[PDB]
Amino acid sequence: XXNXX
Amino acid sequence: PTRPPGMCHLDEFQCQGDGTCIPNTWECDGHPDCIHGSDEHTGCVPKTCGHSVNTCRASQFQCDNGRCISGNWVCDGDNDCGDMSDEDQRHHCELQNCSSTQFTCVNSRPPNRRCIPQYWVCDGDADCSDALDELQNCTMRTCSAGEFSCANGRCVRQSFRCDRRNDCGDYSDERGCSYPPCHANQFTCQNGRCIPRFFVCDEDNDCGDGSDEQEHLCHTPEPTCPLHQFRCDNGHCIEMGRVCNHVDDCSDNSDEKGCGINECLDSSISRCDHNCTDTITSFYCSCLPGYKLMSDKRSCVDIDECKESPQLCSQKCENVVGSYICKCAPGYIREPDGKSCRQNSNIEPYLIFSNRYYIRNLTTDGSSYSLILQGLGNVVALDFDRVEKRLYWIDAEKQIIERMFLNKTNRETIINHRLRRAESLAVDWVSRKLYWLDAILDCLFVSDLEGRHRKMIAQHCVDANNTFCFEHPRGIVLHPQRGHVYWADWGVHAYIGRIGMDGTNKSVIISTKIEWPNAITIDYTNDLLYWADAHLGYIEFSDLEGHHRHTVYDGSLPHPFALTIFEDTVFWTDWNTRTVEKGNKYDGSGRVVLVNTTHKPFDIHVYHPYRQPIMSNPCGTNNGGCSHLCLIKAGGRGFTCACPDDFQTVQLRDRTLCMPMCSSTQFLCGNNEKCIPIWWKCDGQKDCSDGSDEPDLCPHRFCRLGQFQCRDGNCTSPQALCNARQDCADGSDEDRVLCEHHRCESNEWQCANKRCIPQSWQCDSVNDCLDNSDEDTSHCASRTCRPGQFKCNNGRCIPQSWKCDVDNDCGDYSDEPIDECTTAAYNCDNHTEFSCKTNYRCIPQWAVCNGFDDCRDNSDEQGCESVPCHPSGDFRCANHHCIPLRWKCDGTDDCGDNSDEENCVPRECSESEFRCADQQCIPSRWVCDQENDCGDNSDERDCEMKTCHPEHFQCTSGHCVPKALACDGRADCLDASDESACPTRFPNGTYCPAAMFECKNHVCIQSFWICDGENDCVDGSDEEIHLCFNIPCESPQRFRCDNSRCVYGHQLCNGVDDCGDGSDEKEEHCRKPTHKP
Amino acid sequence: PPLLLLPENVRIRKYNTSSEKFSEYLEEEEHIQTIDYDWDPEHIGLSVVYYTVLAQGSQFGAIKRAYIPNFESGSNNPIREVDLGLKYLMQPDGLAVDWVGRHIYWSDAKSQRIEVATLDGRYRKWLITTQLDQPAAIAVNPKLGLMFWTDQGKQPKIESAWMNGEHRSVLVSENLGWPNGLSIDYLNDDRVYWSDSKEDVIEAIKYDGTDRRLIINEAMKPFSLDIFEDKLYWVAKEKGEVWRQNKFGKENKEKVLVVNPWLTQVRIFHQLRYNQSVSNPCKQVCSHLCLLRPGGYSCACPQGSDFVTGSTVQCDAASELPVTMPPPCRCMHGGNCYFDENELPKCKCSSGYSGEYCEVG
Ligand SMILES: *[C@@H]1O[C@H](CO)[C@@H](O[C@@H]2O[C@H](CO)[C@@H](O[C@@H]3O[C@H](CO[C@H]4O[C@H](CO)[C@@H](O)[C@H](O)[C@@H]4O)[C@@H](O)[C@H](O[C@H]4O[C@H](CO)[C@@H](O)[C@H](O)[C@@H]4O)[C@@H]3O)[C@H](O)[C@H]2NC(C)=O)[C@H](O)[C@H]1NC(C)=O
Ligand SMILES: *[C@@H]1O[C@H](CO)[C@@H](O[C@@H]2O[C@H](CO)[C@@H](O[C@@H]3O[C@H](CO[C@H]4O[C@H](CO)[C@@H](O)[C@H](O)[C@@H]4O)[C@@H](O)[C@H](O[C@H]4O[C@H](CO)[C@@H](O)[C@H](O)[C@@H]4O)[C@@H]3O)[C@H](O)[C@H]2NC(C)=O)[C@H](O)[C@H]1NC(C)=O
Ligand SMILES: *[C@@H]1O[C@H](CO)[C@@H](O[C@@H]2O[C@H](CO)[C@@H](O[C@@H]3O[C@H](CO[C@H]4O[C@H](CO)[C@@H](O)[C@H](O)[C@@H]4O)[C@@H](O)[C@H](O[C@H]4O[C@H](CO)[C@@H](O)[C@H](O)[C@@H]4O)[C@@H]3O)[C@H](O)[C@H]2NC(C)=O)[C@H](O)[C@H]1NC(C)=O
Ligand SMILES: *[C@@H]1O[C@H](CO)[C@@H](O[C@@H]2O[C@H](CO)[C@@H](O[C@@H]3O[C@H](CO)[C@@H](O)[C@H](O)[C@@H]3O)[C@H](O)[C@H]2NC(C)=O)[C@H](O)[C@H]1NC(C)=O
Ligand SMILES: *[C@@H]1O[C@H](CO)[C@@H](O[C@@H]2O[C@H](CO)[C@@H](O[C@@H]3O[C@H](CO)[C@@H](O)[C@H](O)[C@@H]3O)[C@H](O)[C@H]2NC(C)=O)[C@H](O)[C@H]1NC(C)=O
Ligand SMILES: *[C@@H]1O[C@H](CO)[C@@H](O[C@@H]2O[C@H](CO)[C@@H](O)[C@H](O)[C@H]2NC(C)=O)[C@H](O)[C@H]1NC(C)=O
Ligand SMILES: *[C@@H]1O[C@H](CO)[C@@H](O[C@@H]2O[C@H](CO)[C@@H](O)[C@H](O)[C@H]2NC(C)=O)[C@H](O)[C@H]1NC(C)=O
Ligand SMILES: *[C@@H]1O[C@H](CO)[C@@H](O)[C@H](O)[C@H]1NC(C)=O
Ligand SMILES: *[C@@H]1O[C@H](CO)[C@@H](O)[C@H](O)[C@H]1NC(C)=O
Ligand SMILES: *[C@H]1O[C@H](CO)[C@H](O)[C@H](O)[C@H]1NC(C)=O
Ligand SMILES: *[C@H]1O[C@H](CO)[C@H](O)[C@H](O)[C@H]1NC(C)=O
Ligand SMILES: *[C@H]1O[C@H](CO)[C@H](O)[C@H](O)[C@H]1NC(C)=O
Ligand SMILES: *[C@H]1O[C@H](CO)[C@H](O)[C@H](O)[C@H]1NC(C)=O
Ligand SMILES: *[C@H]1O[C@H](CO)[C@H](O)[C@H](O)[C@H]1NC(C)=O
Ligand SMILES: [Ca+2]
Ligand SMILES: [Ca+2]
Ligand SMILES: [Ca+2]
Ligand SMILES: [Ca+2]
Ligand SMILES: [Ca+2]
Ligand SMILES: [Ca+2]
Ligand SMILES: [Ca+2]
Ligand SMILES: [Ca+2]
Ligand SMILES: [Ca+2]
Ligand SMILES: [Ca+2]
Ligand SMILES: [Ca+2]
Ligand SMILES: [Ca+2]
Ligand SMILES: [Ca+2]
Ligand SMILES: [Ca+2]
Ligand SMILES: [Ca+2]
Ligand SMILES: [Ca+2]
Ligand SMILES: [Ca+2]
Ligand SMILES: [Ca+2]
Ligand SMILES: [Ca+2]
Ligand SMILES: [Ca+2]
Repeated sequence: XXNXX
Repeated sequence: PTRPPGMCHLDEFQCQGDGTCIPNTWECDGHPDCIHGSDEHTGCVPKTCGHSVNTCRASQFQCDNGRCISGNWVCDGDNDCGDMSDEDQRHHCELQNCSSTQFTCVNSRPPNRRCIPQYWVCDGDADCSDALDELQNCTMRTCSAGEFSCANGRCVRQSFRCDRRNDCGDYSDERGCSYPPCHANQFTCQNGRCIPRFFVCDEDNDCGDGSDEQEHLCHTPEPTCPLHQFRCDNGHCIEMGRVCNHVDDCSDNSDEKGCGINECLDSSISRCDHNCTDTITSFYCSCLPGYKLMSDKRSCVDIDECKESPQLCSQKCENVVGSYICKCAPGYIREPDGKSCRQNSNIEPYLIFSNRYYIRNLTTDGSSYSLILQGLGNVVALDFDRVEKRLYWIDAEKQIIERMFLNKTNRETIINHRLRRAESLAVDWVSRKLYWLDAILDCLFVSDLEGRHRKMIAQHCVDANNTFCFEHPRGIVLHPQRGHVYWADWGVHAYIGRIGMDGTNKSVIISTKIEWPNAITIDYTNDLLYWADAHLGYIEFSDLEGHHRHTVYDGSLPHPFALTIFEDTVFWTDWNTRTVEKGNKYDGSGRVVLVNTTHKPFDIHVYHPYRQPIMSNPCGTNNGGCSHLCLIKAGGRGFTCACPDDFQTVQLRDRTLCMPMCSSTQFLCGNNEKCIPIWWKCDGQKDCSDGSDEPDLCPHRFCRLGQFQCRDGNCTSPQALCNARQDCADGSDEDRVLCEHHRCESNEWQCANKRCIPQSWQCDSVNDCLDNSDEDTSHCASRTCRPGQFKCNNGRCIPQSWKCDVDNDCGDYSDEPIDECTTAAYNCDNHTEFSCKTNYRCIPQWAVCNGFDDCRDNSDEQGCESVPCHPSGDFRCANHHCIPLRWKCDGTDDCGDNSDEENCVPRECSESEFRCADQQCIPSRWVCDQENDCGDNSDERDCEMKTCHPEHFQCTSGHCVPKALACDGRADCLDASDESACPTRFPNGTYCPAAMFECKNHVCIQSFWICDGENDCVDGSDEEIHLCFNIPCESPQRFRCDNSRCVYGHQLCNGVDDCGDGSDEKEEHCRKPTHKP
Repeated sequence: PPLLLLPENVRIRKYNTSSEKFSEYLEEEEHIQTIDYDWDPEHIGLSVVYYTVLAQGSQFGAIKRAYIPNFESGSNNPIREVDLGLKYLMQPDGLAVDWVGRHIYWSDAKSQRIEVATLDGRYRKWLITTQLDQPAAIAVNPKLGLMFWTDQGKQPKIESAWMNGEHRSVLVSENLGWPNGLSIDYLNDDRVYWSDSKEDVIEAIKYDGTDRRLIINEAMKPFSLDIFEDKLYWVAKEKGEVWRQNKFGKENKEKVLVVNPWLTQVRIFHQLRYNQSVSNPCKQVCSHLCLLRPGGYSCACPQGSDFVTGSTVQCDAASELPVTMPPPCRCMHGGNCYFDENELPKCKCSSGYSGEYCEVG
């Protein structure tokens, strides 16, 4: 998603 | 011995006024020694020198409202009383055997369980809750071709299809259905019920969840009558001239009934504590500043200005009755205004923040901007150590944790094994430990600062309802004074956890209004918690127990990931704008963008000796005598021994006893320091301190480092061991002794044949362990799902968030109990989730307008042209979607219509990148690495004329290869130069082991590669025909040609000859010789 | 009469300006950019042309050389090409050959450099590799010891320097669009010419950079220039036609050929164009390279290599032996070429012709 390092 | 920078000795009072150290015994001595009298503070010790009510007849039932009904009609299925008195369970409508035709109609919920006297049992019609009357003692039937055909239920009319009603008795007429949108007359309940507008806010729960009667519509505020008009009794905004004017117009003379003499000149009426305000028609009590109007509307309570509002004073607050005093923590000077605190140590702070590919040194004001390290893989989180001036970090592209002094020397890897995806870390500077989190194993670990003695101290779930479990842990801070570990989590049930530093007393801190808590930190002077949310976009601080939250920034933050606090300014890292910003740590004023970044900055830290306060080590100089981990007990008042991850903790009367218990595939060190995997044994790399890892009787090693070696000399990946598949030639990976005590990690589940599989695939209706042990009914029945996962009657395990998912998960619809899912118990998370319009699904809010049908009815993707994108950190697509600004010009179509990539100006390369020929940036270590990385090998261009990296070996062709790959016995350079110039390995002048063939350019391959038709070793010694003149090949498939070569397989019948005379394409073999006629 | 050379994307075609007919030449090639020739260095009768190639994707560009007949006509001869061994080229938009010595000049456009080496490309070394964006075609004036090169990027410039890389200077930088081709009038006081794909004009200026003049205008997107006798040659890139006009710009635009848009350059094949009579100033004292300069010469080393300490002649780099050239088919006057077991080009004479390689008859 928009929150994966 | 010297006092630490800016502070005083362990026994010395420091004056808040000017920082000079005053003797300890001078504190509270009755004399103001300090320049502002801070040594005689408030907390210093003092000195001492019918016939009746409701009863018409005893044979007539008594309704709760006073009505009288016949008692023989009780529990007949209808509310005869009108207030459910005759059908009330507390009126004995329960626990009794309903008799004869009046079946019990087994069900939990009272209203539909009423024992109606049904005379129509087995008629072929559903008559109560589950319609079990057609199954008590009944007969089967065959469906008519016209009506709906319930499989379990009765064959009923088609009007029952998709109507919010259960008709087959098990909702089978509503399974797979949808709902047309409710009309204007029908208000749509949150769970999907269409209710007419006659029932909205009718003080009755008609939807079944209470949505219709929620306070959003059931407030209806009364008139206020603001200034220039006066309110008397209920909203009468009559003129102030109508006040006590002898005209009764203010309802029932609300103002003429009072309006007497001043009632606060005496205690007979007012009894106000602090002040009086006698005014028109009445009076009201009020309190002096520093006191809060108590709930009884009579008296005053002292405000706790510190705990209630830490914003008032900067660092530390001491409450006093009706006021407050703020003192600065040890090491700070209180400014003459009495509120601001200034750091006293002459060491100046500077931000260390973890960019991708770099560790950076940014000064607080923004004047300087330097590099600490460069050329790293991907640094997702780092943390410093003040005691030794070290610097620890994670490298997600290499799955390692390194360390290095601050003067850039002595770089060293400390952890390389069994680290799947480490999300963050922190350094326990007190008891010398290293804490980190991993997202795949979903656990909290702990290790010695040097890497030895790893342990697991938190797993499964955090709470007594497994409502909060490790799903995606991220961010971790320590409070060694109180012995606590804090860590965030951005799973479905996003929260902030807390635990002691030995595993006990785990708890949940924050569990409301939290969706994406990427970051967390503590201000060690305030003892105030801090965190940021990337979705709701806030920066909230709170007390260490989670109470009294306050907002620094409210929704204006695009996407924070890691924050940090020094003095009074908070620095965070924002991914969407790719910037590091700063501002005041309470209100957020004075916002300043410190620097731009070409890559998203992951972590950040203020490096300063004050950021790790000095305090006494509990395990000091002895480790408490524990031979293993000496952890700090919760509360920071004592220590506690422990054992590593594969030892058994046994307690004696006075000494803990940890002994090894590692598996058959694990090797235990001679001095019993730890256990290492068997494939680590016998490789030359001294993994073990005492040296038992590499004996002199060790057999020769053929495999590269990390690869298990079969007994006959072959190689395989470590996961191939004891996997029930013979992966070696002789199957030494399948030897019984290697598997007898096999074990694997917590996230995989073991089968009967000792191959262990992921726990999600267990009882998944698919045979994985080859033995059908994962799909055995006996185990698939008795097993319990791990904490936090709901269990189906089918045996499958699902995450608890998938109950009431609407979509089937268990296959038997065990995960969709409609009756439970349709009540208030499964509402959407308010102001964090989006509710669908037809179904009862609740989806995360950020899935609205994302190019995918989340609500299963396109509700989430409707009206996408109206949603506003973020004012600062968003890019607006042509199809009205919002994407993070970091994804514009990144080179990938993200919006779905190539809006981001249109008119894309190529970006600039960073300090460690090389600009390709077609204007693209790649890592510098990809230049001349024997691979096409710039799309057209333009990186490989012209490198006979440049040196490589310090740790890389250069081939004669200019390519760079890792040094460790040189002289290993295998061709790695393109021209095999890495082996052509280095000496023999054995005293007898032989190059490689006799169990392999030797090529003349000093690279050795396996025996079977000889005359394989391919130039396996670059010199071509294997392809020399004289070798296989004496070597046979596999006659049934390996075509021994006329000149004794053994061309085979796919290169038979090809387009060109490999034997040299075309016999491998001859129309004698490819053409069917007999083909079994 | 001069012979015209026209390289296309796939084939190279030579056209006689007087016979008005085409003839067969090298075929079966892909993605070539520009050509240049040297007039019979061995004095046998076959001149050597140097055609460079570019490549797409994984494969790199290269430079190759081939023979060309100097007599009236030649056909059916199996012309064989050889790769110079110059690796790491993206696209060689510029390429020139120096007959005074055995050096070759070519600028790799994507590598933003100017590369020189031996005729077989052994002692490679970059001349200048700074302050360039899109290095265009290269011109050389051995008599004055000055080269010419241009850039057609965000800073269109025309520059000249010595053949050893020093004394770099810019001729003009104003009223310039996209230069594409360069040419030098060896007889008119070494006057230089250049084109423009944006301004659509051809301008001339002296070697030092004085008296800039607009010779002709509205040339319909010229690409490359060539000056012979008293006329100027240019080719319309967007149409592929070849035109002639007086080099003084006082004559109508005549039409000669109409070719496909794959045409890249127009080059005149004549000895008088280069005036091979110029002697070599080198004393054969240099170890690896002997570059030219006005009034003398200089020694050079391969790229990234330095002289031996204390000396300015001997290079630390190793010296590699030269590369031989395969023999061509010298069959003359309508002869045919054949290869025996020795693979020697044994010609097959036609009727009425005898002798080795079939001369006269
Ligand atoms: C980059 O920066 C790092 C960190 O500052 C420097 O590393 C330090 O270098 C110094 C000087 O070599 C080291 O000091 C020496 O440490 C030895 C080991 O002491 C251990 O125990 C003490 C006490 O608990 C710890 O403080 C210490 O960390 C060790 O664990 C001592 O035995 C040495 O003693 C000798 O010198 C002292 C005076 O300093 C004399 O009194 C003694 O008689 C004896 O001669 C010495 O003190 C220090 O230990 C290093 N740091 C660490 C953490 O190891 C790098 O030097 C620096 N590199 C560069 C190139 O700048
Ligand atoms: C990695 O895995 C591969 C298989 O993929 C192994 O290949 C085997 O290699 C061994 C030798 O290391 C081969 O053994 C040879 O067998 C010959 C007879 O074949 C029969 O017996 C073997 C088992 O030993 C069966 O596999 C086979 O089906 C037949 O039933 C023997 O004649 C050979 O004797 C050699 O040594 C003696 C004593 O010095 C000499 O007198 C002989 O002249 C000869 O040199 C030998 O024992 C085996 O056939 C191979 N199997 C397969 C299927 O390939 C690799 O060995 C292993 N990696 C390494 C490096 O060992
Ligand atoms: C130069 O020197 C190297 C050694 O440095 C020589 O290589 C050795 O060659 C000998 C002869 O083939 C090898 O000895 C034989 O090894 C067999 C396999 O065992 C090895 O591999 C297993 C794998 O599990 C290890 O456990 C084990 O320790 C060995 O490393 C054995 O099965 C053989 O035993 C059989 O023969 C002997 C007699 O030779 C009998 O006594 C036994 O009962 C049995 O029948 C034998 O031991 C040796 O392993 C090789 N070493 C290596 C490392 O290569 C080169 O041949 C030599 N080169 C030249 C040309 O000078
Ligand atoms: C609301 O209630 C408070 C508290 O009762 C009132 O505060 C009072 O303020 C007066 C005026 O400052 C104080 O009187 C002063 O006392 C000192 C010391 O005795 C004396 O030196 C001065 O000359 C003066 O008399 C009084 O002490 C103080 N009350 C208390 C208990 O502290 C306030 O006036 C009230 N305000 C309203 C609007 O009702
Ligand atoms: C991050 O950046 C800051 C600022 O650029 C660095 O601070 C610098 O640190 C060095 C080493 O301590 C200082 O040099 C030393 O100064 C002291 C005092 O004058 C002197 O006694 C020593 O002999 C030495 O000269 C330097 O002055 C200092 N600069 C500033 C402006 O503070 C810091 O070291 C950087 N950190 C890393 C890890 O790179
Ligand atoms: C943990 O789970 C229990 C149920 O086992 C919760 O107790 C229920 O709480 C809900 C409201 O949250 C009530 O409607 C139920 O009546 C309660 N049932 C029982 C039997 O207690 C408990 O509240 C949960 N823990 C917390 C702190 O919420
Ligand atoms: C274990 O965790 C609980 C919270 O889950 C801690 O209880 C709090 O402790 C603080 C400080 O002692 C009190 O101020 C709070 O009132 C407590 N709250 C609750 C709800 O219990 C408890 O202190 C922790 N125990 C240990 C070992 O530290
Ligand atoms: C970041 O980039 C923007 C746009 O180029 C620029 O205005 C801003 O000044 C940069 N940041 C800083 C702090 O200089
Ligand atoms: C629910 O969300 C609304 C905003 O939609 C907010 O006003 C309210 O405070 C929230 N809390 C509840 C449960 O009402
Ligand atoms: C004095 O002690 C402090 C605290 O341990 C620091 O170590 C400081 O560096 C010391 N000062 C000197 C000059 O050694
Ligand atoms: C102080 O002294 C008095 C006598 O003067 C009493 O002993 C009193 O108990 C003392 N207070 C404390 C706290 O010890
Ligand atoms: C399910 O619960 C039992 C106890 O009732 C055990 O804790 C068991 O380990 C659980 N299941 C799994 C897979 O761990
Ligand atoms: C050689 O090249 C590498 C990669 O660019 C480094 O720049 C290195 O410092 C160079 N080595 C020398 C000695 O200049
Ligand atoms: C190669 O190395 C081995 C190491 O034991 C021996 O020194 C051997 O003599 C070496 N071979 C040569 C030719 O020096
Ligand atoms: Ca005092
Ligand atoms: Ca009843
Ligand atoms: Ca019935
Ligand atoms: Ca229905
Ligand atoms: Ca209602
Ligand atoms: Ca009135
Ligand atoms: Ca107070
Ligand atoms: Ca997970
Ligand atoms: Ca959520
Ligand atoms: Ca956001
Ligand atoms: Ca080892
Ligand atoms: Ca296996
Ligand atoms: Ca399974
Ligand atoms: Ca579901
Ligand atoms: Ca969506
Ligand atoms: Ca994009
Ligand atoms: Ca590469
Ligand atoms: Ca190697
Ligand atoms: Ca081979
Ligand atoms: Ca073949």
